[PDB]
Amino acid sequence: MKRTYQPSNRKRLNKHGFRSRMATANGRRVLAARRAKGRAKLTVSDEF
Amino acid sequence: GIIIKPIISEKMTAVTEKMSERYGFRVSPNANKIEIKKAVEAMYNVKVEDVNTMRYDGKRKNRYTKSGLIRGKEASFKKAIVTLKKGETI
Amino acid sequence: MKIAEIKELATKELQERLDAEVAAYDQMRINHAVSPLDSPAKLKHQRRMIAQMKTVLRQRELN
Amino acid sequence: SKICQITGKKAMVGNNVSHSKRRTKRVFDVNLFRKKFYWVEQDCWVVLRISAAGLRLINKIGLDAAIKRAAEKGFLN
Amino acid sequence: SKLHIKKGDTVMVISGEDKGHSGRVLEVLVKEQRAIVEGLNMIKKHAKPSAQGGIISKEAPIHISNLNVVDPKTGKATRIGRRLNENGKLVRYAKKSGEEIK
RNA sequence: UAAGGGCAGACGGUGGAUGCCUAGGCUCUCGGAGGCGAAGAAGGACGUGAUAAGCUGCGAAAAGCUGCGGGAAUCGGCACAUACGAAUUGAUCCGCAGAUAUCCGAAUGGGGCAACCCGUCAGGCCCCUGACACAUGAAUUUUCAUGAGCGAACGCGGGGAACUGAAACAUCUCAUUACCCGUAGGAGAAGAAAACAAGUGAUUCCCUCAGUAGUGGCGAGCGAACGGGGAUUAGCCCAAACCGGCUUUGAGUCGGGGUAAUAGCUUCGUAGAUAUAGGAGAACCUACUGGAAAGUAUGGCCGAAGAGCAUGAAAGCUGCGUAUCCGACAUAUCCCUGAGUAGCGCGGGACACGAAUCCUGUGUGAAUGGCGGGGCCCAUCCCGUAAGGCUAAAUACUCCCGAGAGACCGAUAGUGAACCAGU
RNA sequence: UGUAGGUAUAAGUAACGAUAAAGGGGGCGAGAACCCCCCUCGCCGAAAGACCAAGGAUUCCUGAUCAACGCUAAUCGGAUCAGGGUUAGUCGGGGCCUAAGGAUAAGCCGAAUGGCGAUCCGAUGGAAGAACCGGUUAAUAUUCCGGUACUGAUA
RNA sequence: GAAAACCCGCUGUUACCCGUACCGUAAACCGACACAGGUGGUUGGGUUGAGUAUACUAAGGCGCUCG
Ligand SMILES: [K+]
Ligand SMILES: [K+]
Ligand SMILES: [K+]
Ligand SMILES: [K+]
Ligand SMILES: [K+]
Ligand SMILES: [K+]
Ligand SMILES: [K+]
Ligand SMILES: [K+]
Ligand SMILES: [K+]
Ligand SMILES: [Mg+2]
Ligand SMILES: [Mg+2]
Ligand SMILES: [Mg+2]
Ligand SMILES: [Mg+2]
Ligand SMILES: [Mg+2]
Ligand SMILES: [Mg+2]
Ligand SMILES: [Mg+2]
Ligand SMILES: [Mg+2]
Ligand SMILES: [Mg+2]
Ligand SMILES: [Mg+2]
Ligand SMILES: [Mg+2]
Ligand SMILES: [Mg+2]
Ligand SMILES: [Mg+2]
Ligand SMILES: [Mg+2]
Ligand SMILES: [Mg+2]
Ligand SMILES: [Mg+2]
Ligand SMILES: [Mg+2]
Ligand SMILES: [Mg+2]
Ligand SMILES: [Mg+2]
Ligand SMILES: [Mg+2]
Ligand SMILES: [Mg+2]
Ligand SMILES: [Mg+2]
Ligand SMILES: [Mg+2]
Ligand SMILES: [Mg+2]
Ligand SMILES: [Mg+2]
Ligand SMILES: [Mg+2]
Ligand SMILES: [Mg+2]
Ligand SMILES: [Mg+2]
Ligand code: NA
Ligand code: NA
Ligand code: NA
Ligand code: NA
Repeated sequence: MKRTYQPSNRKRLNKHGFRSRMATANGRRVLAARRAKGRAKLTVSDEF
Repeated sequence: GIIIKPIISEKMTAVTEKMSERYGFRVSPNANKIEIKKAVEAMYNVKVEDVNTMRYDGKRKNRYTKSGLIRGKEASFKKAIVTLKKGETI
Repeated sequence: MKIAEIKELATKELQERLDAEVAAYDQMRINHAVSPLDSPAKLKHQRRMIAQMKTVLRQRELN
Repeated sequence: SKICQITGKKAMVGNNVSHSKRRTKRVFDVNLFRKKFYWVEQDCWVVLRISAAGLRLINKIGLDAAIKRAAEKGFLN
Repeated sequence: SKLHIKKGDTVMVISGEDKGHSGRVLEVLVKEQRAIVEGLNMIKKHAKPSAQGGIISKEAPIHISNLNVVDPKTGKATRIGRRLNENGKLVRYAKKSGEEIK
């Protein structure tokens, strides 16, 4: 049975990466909210 | 000072007992072969023939405190196997 | 060497001593890893002295 | 950013009001168009996006004076 | 804050199990405000064999508020103040006799 | 006979309640300050230690470098450590001023999957390196300053719901709220009568007027102003007539800076202080109990000091302190009179007001004592002088810094977080 | 059918995850059905053998340990701690080129935030210059060593 | 029944960067599990057969972590 999560690093960074968040105004809104909450990880670019 | 420390180990001892013109250094991860070569010439006054390099990432480790557990990492480094000209040692 | 002695240099012998001390510190750093030194505080001393020399050279160049 | 370059008029927000006093949001739009004008003072042709009220002001006080007044009022740019 | 005792001074224990005993200050632990007085507050420490082990007798620190500087006139464990007698330099003097402590 | 079981007591186990405790919260008061950033921010990555770094600090000069002032014996940050060194020739530590400050990020040489890849031109080394420059938009004249991004609340502006209430619901309400977006300052906005009124005299804020006048499927609801009492108190500057100079254009029309002067009535002919380190700073013995006195009992002493915290139990006289007095090498702070105007028609909006006042999408359109207002419209009367602008104070708020407080909490409480917590 | 923590009951019960299968002799050990060596047996064999990529990220090798983890025990382990280990001019990728699509220039549209719009970016495609036989580790090999070569710049 | 780059006629000194361990029809990936599932491409000996079907079996790997 195929499950919902099928990993792909290129797709992950294209969809949720730091540059894609910075591209639009609402992505920068998301980044500002996460910084205000104080999250240790800001985007999926942080994980390794 | 890109060179950090020499490599003392069984593999290095075996290769030096075999060839005797080969020496292993641990250097900064961003130093390429030309600068590793110039640096060893400066630090030891020898002529260098060839350089082989490989990048190592740090080992992941488990720091143990009184309450629980923390996840940490060691620093990354670069290995540099150095071949001197036939006739010289370190 | 001390702060007063370093400040009592001539900005050319000081530079020559700067490169000499840098090379010496690299040699001691390489040697201490192979053989653990009896008094490793010489490394801290040499590092601080290099920082002091660069500070004095920057002071002389800027003013 | 469709604004009359001579008068500064822009679209207004108001209501459609039915007979039963139902109120629905609406826009009152400017009677805006692009027109080519002969500027006599510089002997040139200039295309202006203006309203009919701006055209009335131009026909009243001349095109050069209207352009200068609009520039001093900040409408022209 | 500067302390009322220092290493190399002779002090007297004014409170505790060693009340009324004088000794020499060996080390001062400024962070926890305790000092080691020679020969006083002995403890028996059990040590495993390492660099034969055994039962070592040693000195345990005393809180500095339980120590007073000995008067160099009668040894009565006075209080001290500070003044500028020595050419204007701040020095410690005893309050019971007025003599400086050197 | 008790295989087992029931009840009680004693003693255990498990579990972590309760009591006692805590600087970790909560709510405020007073005084400051109200931004950081292209000289590269907020926030991150990667490094950096004698011994791996999880935090902290710092940046290839990397738990750190220099000078001046303070100060006097230990110090080399923390997660229960040893070594090895530094230091009275004055370390460590504190105040002020400096040096260095990798990579990403508005990111700005071009790209990019953030912390990476690839370049050009001038030099210097020597295929490879370290050090320069190389973005874009607006004033501006290619030299120059300014801007971009982030960030608590408070301000102003552009858009703008619905659940709900009306015991259904559509006018109405919720509400010019939530939310989205743009943009300032230490405050902002407003402000000097084409005003209220039936004498007062610019704005703003507080108490009243008053749940009144009004408004409203006259339902649910909404809801002033005048006047009075206070806080604070402040008024000015242009355009034109007019007088000169210059350029341009066809004696004369413009456009420039200068003078002249703007109205309920005119005009023209401060350094000492404070702050950011510091210095001094009174006065206790004996006995008892106790593991240990600060407790008890005697007996003394200080008090411009009987706040507090620590010390082997509860201390005015043990320590740090407290009352009081003293102290800074720098560095900061203190004739003319506003025209697509007034007014008007159509459709809408804001005003307490669901059609007098004010605003305008659309179409029109004057006057130069005139004009406007006093709740439909006319006349008399009264008040004012639109179509130009600026302006402190009294008012709103707290990310932050300093000093304090509580008939506020005490670890399932109090912040989600007293600890490894936005983990 | 309230919330957190702790502890019960059902109960020493269900179950211990493909019916491909095991027996014996030695070793080490305090302790062995299960660990190591040998003999015999059985299962797969267009695989349940051998490789490339995605994805994972030290699980790889060695020495200590058997607390927790492993559906039993364990002297064993993909478990804990420490040490070690990945070597390229020729392999793969990237540096070069463009597709879908994306971001933009000149311009266009639009309360704001913004939406469009041909050069640039963008592989899953095109171009890539260029070998090998033998040895060799506990763990790497077309990468290290010895022989035979090739290919591109530069003086 | 792509495009563009590109390609045609118009004797020394050298050789830079990243990956390379290990799993990978799986106990190491996606399924909370040492889970009877899912996961693109290559190779895949002998006898039998039309066959890469089927049965047996080399090389190699296993007997599926309670008896
Ligand atoms: K080589
Ligand atoms: K390599
Ligand atoms: K203002
Ligand atoms: K005192
Ligand atoms: K005491
Ligand atoms: K006291
Ligand atoms: K129920
Ligand atoms: K072993
Ligand atoms: K297989
Ligand atoms: Mg491990
Ligand atoms: Mg009990
Ligand atoms: Mg430097
Ligand atoms: Mg000093
Ligand atoms: Mg760029
Ligand atoms: Mg209703
Ligand atoms: Mg007694
Ligand atoms: Mg007690
Ligand atoms: Mg809590
Ligand atoms: Mg039930
Ligand atoms: Mg049963
Ligand atoms: Mg089951
Ligand atoms: Mg069963
Ligand atoms: Mg991978
Ligand atoms: Mg293994
Ligand atoms: Mg077990
Ligand atoms: Mg292991
Ligand atoms: Mg291209
Ligand atoms: Mg490809
Ligand atoms: Mg292998
Ligand atoms: Mg091209
Ligand atoms: Mg391999
Ligand atoms: Mg494999
Ligand atoms: Mg499986
Ligand atoms: Mg299994
Ligand atoms: Mg095939
Ligand atoms: Mg076959
Ligand atoms: Mg078959
Ligand atoms: Na019984
Ligand atoms: Na750049
Ligand atoms: Na003092
Ligand atoms: Na594979």
